[PDB]
Amino acid sequence: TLVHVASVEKGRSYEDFQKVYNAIALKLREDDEYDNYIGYGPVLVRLAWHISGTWDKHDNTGGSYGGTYRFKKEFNDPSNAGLQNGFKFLEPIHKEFPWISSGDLFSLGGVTAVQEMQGPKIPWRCGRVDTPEDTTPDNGRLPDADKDAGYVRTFFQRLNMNDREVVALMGAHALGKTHLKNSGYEGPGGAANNVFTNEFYLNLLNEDWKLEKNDANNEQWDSKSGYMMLPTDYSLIQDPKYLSIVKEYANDQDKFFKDFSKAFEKLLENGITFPKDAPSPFIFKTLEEQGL
Ligand code: HEM
Ligand SMILES: OCc1ccncc1
Repeated sequence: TLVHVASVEKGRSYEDFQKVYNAIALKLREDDEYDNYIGYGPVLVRLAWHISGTWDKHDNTGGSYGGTYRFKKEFNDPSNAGLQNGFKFLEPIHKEFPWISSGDLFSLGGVTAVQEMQGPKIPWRCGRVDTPEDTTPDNGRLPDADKDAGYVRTFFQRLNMNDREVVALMGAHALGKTHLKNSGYEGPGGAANNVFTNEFYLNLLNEDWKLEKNDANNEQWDSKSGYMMLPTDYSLIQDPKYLSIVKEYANDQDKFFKDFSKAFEKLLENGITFPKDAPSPFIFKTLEEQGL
């Protein structure tokens, strides 16, 4: 039973990681034309989730710790199609700060993106350590989109996530868009797709959804407003337990933000043992808070 102990990059402290945050945030501000003016925020969130979502609680394989997305087996996972854009965005940041581990950089990209998109503060811990190519998880550990609530619940239990955590994490589907060439799905989840809000839940409950087969022959739920939901998204209003939580978050964005922050930190930390004397989690200032 593999143990991965967090080990702080030698000699580095909060201020050093705040500089990496700031470089990511400045580049997010600059590269505003990407994906028809969405910017890189959403793809960075998806990247941080996909490098973490390979985790298996039963044997501690996968997860964010080892930075294994840098190896071709994982980079070329069909489930990761499109994430190469996020990797390429982070390359100049890694060149400026070569001392940071790959797992720390990929996870920090997601935290930075959420915060810079006016989302909640997400506490973040350093100390992921790059592991060798033979520790890369096989493809097939990330979730299918064509499934129902039972599939979603079973899937997320492999990551030690419960119903509230699942529903909170899925709120990230307000961000960005699906792209037919990446995943065989097409369209945004709502209007505000580069500002972090509770729109996903509001749209699930309030839109007029029609089940359609898209140009890749996959089923998705499409609204009159030009929004879409995957079958796994729509399952959150089919399952009674999930539906109750969707209503809670549609009614209270502050609660969503609190629950998302916890769930996303947990996701990004799964598999990692933090020594009892490790630094406390860092809460990075936004560029705005620093006057930058
Ligand atoms: C059942 C679980 C999930 C399924 C089946 C799923 C599936 C998908 C699919 C098919 C796409 C479109 C990819 C593309 O065409 O570019 C997507 C996008 C996205 N996913 Fe999820 N997802 C899941 C959970 C999550 C979680 C837990 C998060 C983060 C907390 C997340 C964040 C995102 C973001 C931000 C996008 C937009 C990316 C972009 O605009 O480039 N997803 N997801
Ligand atoms: O990226 C927007 C989106 C919308 C619905 N499901 C997944 C992703």
